[PDB]
Amino acid sequence: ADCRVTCRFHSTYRTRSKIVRYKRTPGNRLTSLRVKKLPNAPHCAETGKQIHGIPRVIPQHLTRQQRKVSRPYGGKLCGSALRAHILESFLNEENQALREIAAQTA
Amino acid sequence: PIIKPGLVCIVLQGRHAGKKAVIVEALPHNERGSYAIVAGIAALPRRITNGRVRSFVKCMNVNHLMPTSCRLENNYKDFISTQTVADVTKRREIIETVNKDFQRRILEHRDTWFFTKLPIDA
Amino acid sequence: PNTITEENLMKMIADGRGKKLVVKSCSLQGKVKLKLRTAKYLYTLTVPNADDAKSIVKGCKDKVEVQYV
Amino acid sequence: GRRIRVQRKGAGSVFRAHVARRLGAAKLRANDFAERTGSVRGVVKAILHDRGRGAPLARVQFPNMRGEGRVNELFIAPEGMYTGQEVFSGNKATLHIGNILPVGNIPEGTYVCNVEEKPMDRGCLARASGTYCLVVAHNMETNKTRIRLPSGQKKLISSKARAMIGLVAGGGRTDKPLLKAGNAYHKYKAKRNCWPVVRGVAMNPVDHPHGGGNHQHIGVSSCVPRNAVPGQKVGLIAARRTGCS
Amino acid sequence: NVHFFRPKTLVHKKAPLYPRNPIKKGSWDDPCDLLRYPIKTDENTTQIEKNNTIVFIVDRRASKPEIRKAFETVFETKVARVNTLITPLGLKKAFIRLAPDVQAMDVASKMGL
Amino acid sequence: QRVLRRLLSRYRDDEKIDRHLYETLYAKAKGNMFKNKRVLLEHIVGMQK
Amino acid sequence: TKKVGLTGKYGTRYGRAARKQLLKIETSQKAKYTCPFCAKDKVRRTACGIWTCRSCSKTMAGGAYSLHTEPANAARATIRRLRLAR
RNA sequence: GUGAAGACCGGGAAGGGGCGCCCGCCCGUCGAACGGGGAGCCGGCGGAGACUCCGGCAGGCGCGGCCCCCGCGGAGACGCCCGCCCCCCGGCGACGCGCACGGGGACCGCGGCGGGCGGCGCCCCGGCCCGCGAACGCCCCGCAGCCCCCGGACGCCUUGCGCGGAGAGGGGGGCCCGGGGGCGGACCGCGCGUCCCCGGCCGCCCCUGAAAAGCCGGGGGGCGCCGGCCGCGCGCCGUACC
Repeated sequence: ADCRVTCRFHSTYRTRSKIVRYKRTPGNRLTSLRVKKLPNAPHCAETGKQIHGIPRVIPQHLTRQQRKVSRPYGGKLCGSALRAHILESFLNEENQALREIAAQTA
Repeated sequence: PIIKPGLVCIVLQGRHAGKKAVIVEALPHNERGSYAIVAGIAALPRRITNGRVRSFVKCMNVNHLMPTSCRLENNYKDFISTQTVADVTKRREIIETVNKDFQRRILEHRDTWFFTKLPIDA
Repeated sequence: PNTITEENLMKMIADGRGKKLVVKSCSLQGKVKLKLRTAKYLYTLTVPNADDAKSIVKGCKDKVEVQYV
Repeated sequence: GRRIRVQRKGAGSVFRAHVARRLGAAKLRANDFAERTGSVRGVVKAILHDRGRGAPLARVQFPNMRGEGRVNELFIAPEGMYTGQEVFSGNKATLHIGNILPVGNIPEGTYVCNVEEKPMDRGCLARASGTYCLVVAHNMETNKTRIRLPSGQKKLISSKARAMIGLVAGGGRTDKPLLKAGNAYHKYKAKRNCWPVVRGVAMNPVDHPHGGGNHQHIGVSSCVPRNAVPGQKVGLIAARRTGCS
Repeated sequence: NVHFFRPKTLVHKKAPLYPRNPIKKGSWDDPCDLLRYPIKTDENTTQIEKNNTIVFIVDRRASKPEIRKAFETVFETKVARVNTLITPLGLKKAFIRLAPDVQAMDVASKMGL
Repeated sequence: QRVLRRLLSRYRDDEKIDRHLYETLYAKAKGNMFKNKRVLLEHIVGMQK
Repeated sequence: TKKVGLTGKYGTRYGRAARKQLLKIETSQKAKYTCPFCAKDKVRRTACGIWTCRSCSKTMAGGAYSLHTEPANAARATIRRLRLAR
């Protein structure tokens, strides 16, 4: 009939942390259950996009395998950024090799 | 026609990204597109020392590799094959043969570029 | 408060680690709720028929204190 | 006998800059042996907004010449700087927008921004939106250069002073009418407590020199001498002339 | 580095020529002095009967490990948990739950409670 | 709009209408030409004939 | 719908001069410009001087109400000629 | 540093940490019982107390014992039984407002059935009340979004849009999703709304909407960890009532 719910926190001030979802308990009473802020997943250093593969849970409670991605530069970068960094390093070395080294020969 | 057996390429996608790799076979272009069997270096010999070279054999998509000028003449067609590597088991022995063949080449101061690491810097 | 998947896993916990108090429960009515308590969690195996449940309890012996409700 | 608002403003209570959430102090990269000898290189990582500045700032990463890391600098963005641009800096820098070159090295007629008045000052002139300076003349006997300041005054500065090629981005910002008093409240909340502005004529004799009579008049000439003491230097100061023309 | 830093001098141990505190004496952490008086209420008779808990007024400066160690030392009986409140009237009051093996009514009887 | 777009997509998926007819009809649905599902369906019968 | 196209928000307020000036500047501020880098008309303004391509994904410094400005177009052109000379 | 002082002002100062040996300019164990933060739920019990007691059921963080001991799979996106320090490079913490639009939860409502009532001069299968399922562990699903592979286009789509030779459509996949379902912990259907949270947008600014502890990746170096299991521990203060 009435479902007031009162408050489950030290202070009533409803900040982003103090938000509560409501469920019915096994004893037929309404329970404020705190809904915590979902932290974001790691985001790529370049690009700024979310890195794929890591769940949005704090990395403290995410084991080691679930907080990692199997690639070189797996968590710092996404694949496309790494594919571009690799190519720059190969292409740039070869630019000195086919320009400055080719100039030494010619 | 750049893709050729005997061609060093840099893996640009995958767990083996940024690693050099030599093509043992250029696969028939199929519905899956163009793949190639590449035998490369997963972990370089070792650090400064005063030990061994891990290797990978896999059918990578040619569109995930960068053709480089570097050469290499590893026969490999004798053991590495489409039926081999695809077969689970037997392939581990071919990785072990390639590991040794590479360690031999480092110890004779051979193929320095293939056995050197590309310096990706973030 | 998980479910012990398959009786062998329920048995490997019996000898290797702790089975503390088991509660063989008859209810669904008649399906047997075998609630093994280990220090970390309470694991439940529901057997569809009682004869199997007595055989599962008979598989265990003096290793685990057994209660019935 | 009340201290006037200009007198109160110097104390800084309630009248200091609203510096919160400001990105930092924008300046050129400090001069180092690498710049004096040749050119360093920085990628542009972010073009951002500073709270009171009407011009974008820029985050450019530079190799740490002293050690092993990457040093990030805050640069007034010249118009045309794009993310991923190569900003070179130094005495061997090429003439492209964003590059920092010593002023002597810059050919004449080049619009320049964030110019140093004295060498090694990391930027002092030409920093506001759209504003620029111009290379005018190089005296290779005095090693000095004439720069046309944004006000049109011309200043001899050492040829070893550094400036960024280009003109500050944000051009044409003041063209738009503020239109609303709220549009202006937002402009000044980001800057300082300088608004709303009350006229002395409205005020009482104790609050202001223009003060208060029966008919809201200034009562004496607005023009005040250059040596008028603190509370009296209110109005037009040392006016060479007055009036529209 | 380019920084001149103070250069690693010896740093000695304090060696007082006379003892600053000669006789070592004092404190309030006597096991018998931390425990003050057990509180007799009808409400608390039920607590030793069902919750195996004896409630004691203790010294305000006593941490819960101290209340446990001294109950164990003075009454010679194990303790499972101590829950402590400083009372509105200023005195700490510890609810001490004797271990499941120990029976509180026996300890209360020996206490005289 | 959802009712009209669903019917039009279903017809394009079923290949009853061609890719260009779907887009011409899709655009006229945004333009208010069809008052209801029946009006769109009749228009399609004349359009297909 | 007629003379005051985007300045209808203001209503009968602020006077004709301000509304006419706003109509030129506000149309320019809200416009879509071509990315120099990706050559697609998806550059839009995030803040005064900050213009971001929504396809190229590149942020470029620009005029407060236009990606490029008349003084700046002159400056790039003078710089190229002077750079070609030196 | 300065002032007769009381006192006021302040980087230019031989300002620390490891380890018995290198590294290192230079402050905040100040400031928030509304911000950040490692982790709590249900059922009961008292004259006065409960996220606090008690019973269950979990979770976090350390510490000791005991065992084990170093990478694989995928074409890729990534998937899996998971290593540490030092220096760098990052990430999370970490964030504006608004119209809409969708998706969840709680509430509400309407039916059926099952259990109780009340009224009744007439009618009444038409009135009232009750029918409960938490944190948490798994396994599966989850729009939009973001990525992969094939391949090479006048198409694909929203309420509004938007998108595509810098790769659309199509066909197959990956990832994230404060969520739902199943099984544990332990009455069934259907609906329009209300509130709250969220999602992808789109709009807006001469306004661009905190930080740091703490935690964690990655590169390079140096080292070898790590896991599993079983015990144990968790101190200090606030807690009545208005």
